[PDB]
Amino acid sequence: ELFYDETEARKYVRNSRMIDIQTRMAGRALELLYLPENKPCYLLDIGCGTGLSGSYLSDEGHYWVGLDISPAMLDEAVDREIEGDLLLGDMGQGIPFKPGTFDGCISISAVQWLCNANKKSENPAKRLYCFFASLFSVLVRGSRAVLQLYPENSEQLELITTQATKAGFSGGMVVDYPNSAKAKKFYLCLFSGRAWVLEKKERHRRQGREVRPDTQYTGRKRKPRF
Amino acid sequence: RNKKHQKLKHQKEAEEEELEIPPQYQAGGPGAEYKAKKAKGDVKKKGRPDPYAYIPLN
Amino acid sequence: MKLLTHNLLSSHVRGVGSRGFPLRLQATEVRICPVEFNPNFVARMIPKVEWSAFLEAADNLRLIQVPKGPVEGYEENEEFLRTMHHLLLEVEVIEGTLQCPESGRMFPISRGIPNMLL
RNA sequence: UGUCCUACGCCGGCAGGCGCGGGUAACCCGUUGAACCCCAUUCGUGAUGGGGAUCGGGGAUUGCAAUUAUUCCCCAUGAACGAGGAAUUCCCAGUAAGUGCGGGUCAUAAGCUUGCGUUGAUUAAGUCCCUGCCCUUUGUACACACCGCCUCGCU
Repeated sequence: ELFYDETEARKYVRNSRMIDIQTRMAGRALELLYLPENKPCYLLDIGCGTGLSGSYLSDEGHYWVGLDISPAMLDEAVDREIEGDLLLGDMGQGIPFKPGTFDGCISISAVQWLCNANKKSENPAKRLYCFFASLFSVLVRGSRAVLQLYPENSEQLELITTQATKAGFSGGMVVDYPNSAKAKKFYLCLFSGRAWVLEKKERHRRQGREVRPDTQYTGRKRKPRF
Repeated sequence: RNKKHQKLKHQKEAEEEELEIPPQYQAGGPGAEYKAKKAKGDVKKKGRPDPYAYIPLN
Repeated sequence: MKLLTHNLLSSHVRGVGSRGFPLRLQATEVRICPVEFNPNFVARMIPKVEWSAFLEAADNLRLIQVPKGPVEGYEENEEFLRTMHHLLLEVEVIEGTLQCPESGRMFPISRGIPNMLL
């Protein structure tokens, strides 16, 4: 968490390209889960940070709860006067909500973070499995979760997909602009549910004997046989 | 040189997924039509929606 | 903190799962923040609310004036929906504490974010 | 390194002008009076006498030409900046790092690369855990392959 002190939070709010792109994958993520129109649903925001994706969710009428570990992200989110509620915690220890709670889940650039072992007590696979199991717990049955990432290799992808398919989630991932570089995004979307004579001439060639040249009329019926 | 690097790292990701699949079956239970031949990029198609690629999870 | 948020909150401790709910409350600063009133959200999500937990939570927050039964309808009763909107979505616990019933660990609501760290 | 390096004298608070000499070089710049460092004063935990950008005015120099500031000097303003979360860069002794000084590019920049000297540290004499490279064995492992299991509903 110690990146996002007051200085880096002040950087994060003062970045036009970053705000624009977070709004773009926030819109794409909200489009990617098929929540019904004119039904205000209840969502879980992961990697809310300053609440840019949370601000987009509040703009569309949906209600959301943000979860983060950096204090300056939540402080600047309060300073931005967001409408949703904030919670200060890590996904790797488990999301502390009842079963059948969230109608949808949106994670924005928050899932590639748990793929490496940084402390001696830490373990990436078990933390990711706990995170996915807690997602499967707190989500309502029949909901959908969209999880945005920028994988630096396929090791992170295989660990994330194994821990996702081991916690009971079903789905896949969709890549936006796979052939592009600037627009390539990863969205893990999960939810709680004549030939014969040719061969013979080749055979005679491997047996090393003289063969006729192979031409157009190789296998051709001469005439009807009565 | 960089084109071959892109091709080999994409092949490495694909083979790593295809080797992820068998232990996923054991212990448990991509944009080809969007290629642009003339140059690197992404061109819209009329019959299909905006470019994407879905690889479902097992 | 919105009333509904703690009303759906649990404890992330491994041992107490999944029976760490409901959380016991404490408030020293209560504010009112306006929220747009969409009656579809309330009408759909009252059946999602555990009413015994809601009553004991209101009793923890010194507050008694709530309907005692599940208010189900077609968004025709403006008074009940408006009052529950004020309680759940507009009454905000700016400062306070949350104690876990099955473990005893306390999370400080400090303007206005509770902590969920080890 | 030097026919542009400059000693010395005068003027201007400074960038800079004037005059007179040495040097085709271990001879003159040059006993290369450098910067870090030491001593003494003030400041005092304060986006502050820290930090310098971005600005306004004036002067001078280099050039045919300085406007979108070539460059320097002086005054007026003190923005961000509170040790920086998840890719990693270099390194085992006069070494890293701090610190200044030369050559090449150059009618004038200061910014790139090469070296040079001064003060001078922590850890280690280990390993294949990762990465990259070079070997030996093997086609036993996975995969391909074997075999099994391999759509319904009227006349």
